[PDB]
Amino acid sequence: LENMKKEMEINDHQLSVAELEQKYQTSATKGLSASLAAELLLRDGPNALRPPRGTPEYVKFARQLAGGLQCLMWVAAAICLIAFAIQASEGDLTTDDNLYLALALIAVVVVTGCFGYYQEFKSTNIIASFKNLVPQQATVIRDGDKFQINADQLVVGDLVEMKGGDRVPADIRILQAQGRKVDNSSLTGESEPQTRSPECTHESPLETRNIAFFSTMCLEGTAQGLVVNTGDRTIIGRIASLASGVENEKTPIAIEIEHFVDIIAGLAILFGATFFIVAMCIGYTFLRAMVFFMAIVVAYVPEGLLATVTVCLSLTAKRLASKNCVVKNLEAVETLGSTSVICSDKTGTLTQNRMTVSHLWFDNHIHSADTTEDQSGQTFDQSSETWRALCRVLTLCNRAAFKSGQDAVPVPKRIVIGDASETALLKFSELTLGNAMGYRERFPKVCEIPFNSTNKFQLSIHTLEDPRDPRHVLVMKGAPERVLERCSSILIKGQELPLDEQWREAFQTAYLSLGGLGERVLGFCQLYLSEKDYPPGYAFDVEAMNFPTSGLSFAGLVSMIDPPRATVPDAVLKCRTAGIRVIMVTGDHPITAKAIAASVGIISEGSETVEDIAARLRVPVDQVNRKDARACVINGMQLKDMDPSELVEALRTHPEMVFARTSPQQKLVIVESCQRLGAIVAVTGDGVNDSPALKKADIGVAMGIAGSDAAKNAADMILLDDNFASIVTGVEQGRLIFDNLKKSIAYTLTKNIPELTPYLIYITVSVPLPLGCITILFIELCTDIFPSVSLAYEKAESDIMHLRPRNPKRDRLVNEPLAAYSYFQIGAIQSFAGFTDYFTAMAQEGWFPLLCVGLRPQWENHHLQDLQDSYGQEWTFGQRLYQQYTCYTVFFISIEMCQIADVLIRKTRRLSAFQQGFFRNRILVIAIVFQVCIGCFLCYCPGMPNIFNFMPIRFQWWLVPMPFGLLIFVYDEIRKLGVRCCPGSWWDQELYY
Amino acid sequence: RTLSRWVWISLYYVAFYVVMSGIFALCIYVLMRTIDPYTPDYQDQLKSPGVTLRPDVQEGSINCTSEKYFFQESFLAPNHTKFSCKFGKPCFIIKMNRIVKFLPGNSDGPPLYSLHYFPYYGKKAQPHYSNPKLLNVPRNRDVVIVCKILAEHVSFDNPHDPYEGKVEFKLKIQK
Repeated sequence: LENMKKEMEINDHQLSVAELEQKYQTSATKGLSASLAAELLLRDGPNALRPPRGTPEYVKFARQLAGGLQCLMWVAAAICLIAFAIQASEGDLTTDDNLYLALALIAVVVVTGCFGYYQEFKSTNIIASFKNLVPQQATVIRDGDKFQINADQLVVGDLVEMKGGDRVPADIRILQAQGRKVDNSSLTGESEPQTRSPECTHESPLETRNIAFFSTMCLEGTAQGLVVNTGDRTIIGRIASLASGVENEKTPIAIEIEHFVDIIAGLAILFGATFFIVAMCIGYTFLRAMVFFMAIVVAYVPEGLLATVTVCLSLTAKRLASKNCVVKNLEAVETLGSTSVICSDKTGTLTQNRMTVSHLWFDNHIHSADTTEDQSGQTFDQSSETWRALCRVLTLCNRAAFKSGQDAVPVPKRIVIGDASETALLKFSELTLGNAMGYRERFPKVCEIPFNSTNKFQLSIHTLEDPRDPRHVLVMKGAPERVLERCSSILIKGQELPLDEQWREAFQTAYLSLGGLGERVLGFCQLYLSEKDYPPGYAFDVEAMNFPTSGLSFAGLVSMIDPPRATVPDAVLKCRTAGIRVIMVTGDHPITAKAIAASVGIISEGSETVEDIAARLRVPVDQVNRKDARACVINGMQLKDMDPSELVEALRTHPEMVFARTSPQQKLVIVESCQRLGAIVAVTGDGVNDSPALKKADIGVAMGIAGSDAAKNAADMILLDDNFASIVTGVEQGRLIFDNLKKSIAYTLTKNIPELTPYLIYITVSVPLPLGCITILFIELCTDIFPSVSLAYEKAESDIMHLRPRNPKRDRLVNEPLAAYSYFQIGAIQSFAGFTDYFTAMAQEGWFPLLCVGLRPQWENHHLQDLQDSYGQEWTFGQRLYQQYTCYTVFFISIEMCQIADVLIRKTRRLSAFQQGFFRNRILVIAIVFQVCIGCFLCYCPGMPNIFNFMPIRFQWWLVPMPFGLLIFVYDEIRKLGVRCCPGSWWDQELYY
Repeated sequence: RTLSRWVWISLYYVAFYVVMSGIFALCIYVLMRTIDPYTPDYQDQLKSPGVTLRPDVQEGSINCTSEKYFFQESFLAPNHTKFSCKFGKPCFIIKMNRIVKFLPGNSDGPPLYSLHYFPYYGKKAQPHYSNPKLLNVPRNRDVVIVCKILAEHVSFDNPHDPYEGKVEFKLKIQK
């Protein structure tokens, strides 16, 4: 399947022209026969790519319904519904109870469902991004005569002709070309035009001049070439197939949740069967033991949980959007908090993807211009007389012009018409000099000899602006060696000086050096033409050297470089502090890639690749211990050859890696290599060449503006801003929530125990049911909701960036220490709080607790209007029921009172309420007040007696759980203190989340 | 799952649940202190008396007549047991649900309490304290009947405790 696509291509550029036909069954001059073109059409198929096999029906809604969690709620709803159906066996109360519960469950799955399904309904789309560019016709030669045919018709063997402007229809072997240039950015990510000639330039097929690739567009010139490959078979076609057809998989948060549901179920079963068996030994048939087991579901399963996690995830995502960080998926909020390594594309990601100027040599000194977009750097030199003279030639001996109508946009940002080197000079001068146009105007261009291929140099003759001369000035530029050949003198400072052999090499030095920077160099000189020889009028001949070309005054040298985005070197540093490995992966050449690597902080001071050391040592490389090199830079042509085990070692071996000149399949390979290690890898990229890797990465991040549609589709996240620094914020939004979520789990779970125990005691003790099904739903659906959600607001107890990424396998979101804490300790304190209120209401009523035992049959007995309390009085069915209902209400309230404590304690794992300040979280405090207020409402509001069987509570009743609440706050607070004091041992080991 | 260290668990809970079954019981035995032996803190629940019946759906003592309320004194132990007054076509018997210190107030179909007893003193105060027919023409059919009690003190809750101050039963007598 996909695996073959990962391998690099193998070709036929070495083959002779004649040989290629022989293989093809084609005629070079004439082209395939019509008959023969058809055949081959059927044999092979169309010259069309296999439509994006990506279409997940709107039926996908149904995917949010199931999950693992929603299941737990489904099975639970289904168990309720069964129970009901079993309660069909007689005339039952469940019309309010069991059917109501099972419907509530289903409804929480559905709602939660919907909600999820929306926050996600915003994304996807990839094939349609690719299709956004989708051939039309081709001109082919068949039977000696050319015609334009539907592009699908093209087959291997035929003759195709392409000119400047057209898109290469298929993979082609160039047989004939005049002055043709192509754009191969689809392959390389690099736009500058590449020659196409008939002779094979290199071994690599991607490199050779003789091949023109589909998904590429002939920039200029004209060519012809034989179709080697069609449709899926072309180099890019393979890339296409090798993309959308990807299985998205599970997120870590999603995994953590799944892993939660297992534990929870784990308990809900264990207990639920245990209560089948314990009820058996008591006096309960298969009729009754069974109804309990299923009964044991709701108490066990937090109905409110799914909702809370989502609103928590949604709430956090909102903060990030505020951040100019859009998140397509809710699950995406967390993932960032577990990125070990980042594989970053260089151009347009790390860098602005915007050529510029470099340095300068003059005054026998090397100068360094500011390359930055914002031009944050400083001013190298205004002073020098030489500098101006040099500026003059740069502005004057220059064709380029800025496009009209962006005086709005900044100089380095505006589009210029002209070659890159000439634009670089214009921008340079326009920035430090003032308007270029100015200078042009002021020194009108008489005549000039455009940059020839043979001359390797471009000159101009201008009337001098200085009104006292307006004599003629000669300015030229071109290959540095050529400009020197052409000079007698050198403008050092203001004044000319003989060009001795000493300067000849000081120049030769600079030229070498700048040229080592991986910069392109140009030489500059000018000549104040003798006015005797040239009259004001004087006519210049561009055709034949009227005027002097040799013995000119050599002004200076102009180099260039490349830069990144402002934020990026930092953002990189932050990530590294984060203990994240950053790995460059770029299509670009190695000299450039390494330079940027240094610039950004991918490669740190001191680091060294074998070859650097190599070179400082003065020693051959074989000689150099590999292990001495922390850093590595590997060309794609070398990476091709290597095994994936060899890749794994390189990866194991080096802290700072740069893969340069990599193909899209190689980027993919690196990532996979990364993942094999078992690290979580963010790929950040801008280009179509980044697609398979972005699509591979645990999280693909794409640039919003620069980014090609392809990258955007392929990605999980879009940096709308192209603000790399965002990536840092994104990683800091994947750790504060993960923890805050456990707090909300512990909070929600703790109340489960106060809900469970009353039903159990009810069976074991044979006492009147202390809490009802309805009462439970008010806690889970009403009261616990705000407080649970509110936990998301919680802050860091420590500097979170400082700790290492979580080992996904070892540190789970919900762990046994949470259960023990929620269930074993805190929940248990909660339950007694509830039970107490129970006893107080009945006792006050005339039913002392000792009398309570064994009573439920009489109490429940509908027939007995007679039930005698301890005092000796007699209560009807309804009467004592009202009291019981009051109990259900008070128990409900007792939990909310104990939930206040739980809320407080839950706010911090390590820290003391005092340190944190339970106080700052406004959302949480709001939870206590609204929570209470909901309870009071349920109690006080009239009609709530019938609708939810909630009865009014005396003021006294409110207090019962108070000592319980307070003990919880103390008991936890103590414990944490203990945990701070000895980090090493026991409390932390058992209890620490 | 530890090695060795279960002590530091097993001994833990021992004197921590211990501490917690010990505070809880702590809080109960305190509550219990602040209640009368003879009278509950709230009477409100029982507020209107309900009516219940025998059916299923002395001497010592004092001789008495049909009069006003007999006050025994306060509800205190300083006196010994307060003295209580003496007392086909089925026979159903109705009583009024005992409520301490409550003085009831008084000073077609198909075919079909003396004040001297109150106030009831309550069990602890009075142990053997006794609280105070369908001759019908039809036979061999279910008959729905409702018996109720009257007073200014008495109230009925038709929507709720159908018991409250009233009965509802279906008699049948198959001869």
